[PDB]
Amino acid sequence: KGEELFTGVVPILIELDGDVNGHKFFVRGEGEGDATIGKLSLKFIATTLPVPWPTLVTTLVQAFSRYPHMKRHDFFKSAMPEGYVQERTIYFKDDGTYKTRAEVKFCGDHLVNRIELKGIDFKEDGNILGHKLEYNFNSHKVYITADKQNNGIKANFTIRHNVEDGSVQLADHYQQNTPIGDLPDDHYLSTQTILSKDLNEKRDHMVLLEYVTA
Amino acid sequence: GEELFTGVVPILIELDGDVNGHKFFVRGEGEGDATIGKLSLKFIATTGKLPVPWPTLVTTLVQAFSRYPDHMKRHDFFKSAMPEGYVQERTIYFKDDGTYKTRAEVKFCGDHLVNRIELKGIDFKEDGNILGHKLEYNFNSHKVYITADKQNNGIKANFTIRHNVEDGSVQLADHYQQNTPIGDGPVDLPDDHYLSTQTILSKDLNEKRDHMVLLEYVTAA
Ligand code: NI
Repeated sequence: KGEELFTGVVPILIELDGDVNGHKFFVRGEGEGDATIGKLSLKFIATTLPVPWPTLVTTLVQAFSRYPHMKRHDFFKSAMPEGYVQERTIYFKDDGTYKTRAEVKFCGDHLVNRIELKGIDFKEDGNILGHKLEYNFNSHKVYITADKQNNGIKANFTIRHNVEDGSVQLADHYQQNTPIGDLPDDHYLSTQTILSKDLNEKRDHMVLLEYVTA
Repeated sequence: GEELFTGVVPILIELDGDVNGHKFFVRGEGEGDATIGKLSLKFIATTGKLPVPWPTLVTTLVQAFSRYPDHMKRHDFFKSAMPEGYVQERTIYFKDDGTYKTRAEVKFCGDHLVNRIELKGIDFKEDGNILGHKLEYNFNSHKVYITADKQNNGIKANFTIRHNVEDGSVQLADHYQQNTPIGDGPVDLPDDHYLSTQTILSKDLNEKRDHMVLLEYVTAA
């Protein structure tokens, strides 16, 4: 109950109302998802960035990860279509932190993820505000655990952003997800993500390809 | 239900349509402000290219965003139906051409207001104004006449859209509308009033896909 909504391809819409150190911004994303194979394809675009796109990549539909014998362990699919609240605190080392609250749910043929991001204490002209991050993304494993207290899931992981000079900028993620309406065992999502661009696009944008499997 | 439009709320529209067999899908997204009567939307055909001119889909693609003056607040059938929502049904007769049949469910889905629509266009003449794409990319000013429908605890609407044609004439589209609430509606059925509609159609320069961007102001009277 909830698996049938991901029988094949589903249209996605992402919305992010964000500000970092005061500089408000807005990003919209559209595209499609196929939970059956674990593929995502999206075209993000800043309609208002004071911040590099890759720091926004984790926070921008985990429901689409390919779960193999683990179908009921899928908190993300089973909370559908009521949805879940995903809350995160992202601390970037020796630099600022983002706070995000997002509501992921279904709305017609569409699956939607509403985000409000607020970023604070960022060093001016550090790796993030000085834009020293490479326009790319690496592969990571996120560890999902069960949370009996609020009938949901906790997650812990660290993102390794590659920096233009050759060093690395770490981003500690702390995550909590709880359902909107009406527990899975310790498992992992391994993520692979490509960031690119479209040739004839003068607007600020991100082209995103993801493969995530449980 | 008024409290749901205290300020700006995000909108999503879903349109599944086929005209004379030609299937399409339009998704729209944007923002609405009932306090000023403003709508700002960017629609997009995800099925590729529309077999139909954009202006003919404009009345079909959220009247809950129309600005009622304070003294008519209880007369706003659309807002009082929230968040349960209402069903909107229309029959559109185009003079010298086909007819649209539409059914939509307008309701809330989280912080969002969503308009889910399924349209069927039929008996449209090959080489007419519509399938022949002779319609100007713009939109005129109209008044929709709303009456109370005691029969189904809802409202009827009557109006005609005046479509400008590329060569210099106008193409008429008689609209027939009936709205019924999903839950408890308004505490009273509204008296005869009209919405004055004003609409701008434009394009985004950077967008190579088939799209339209819409700006609307609707106020009651
Ligand atoms: Ni359909």
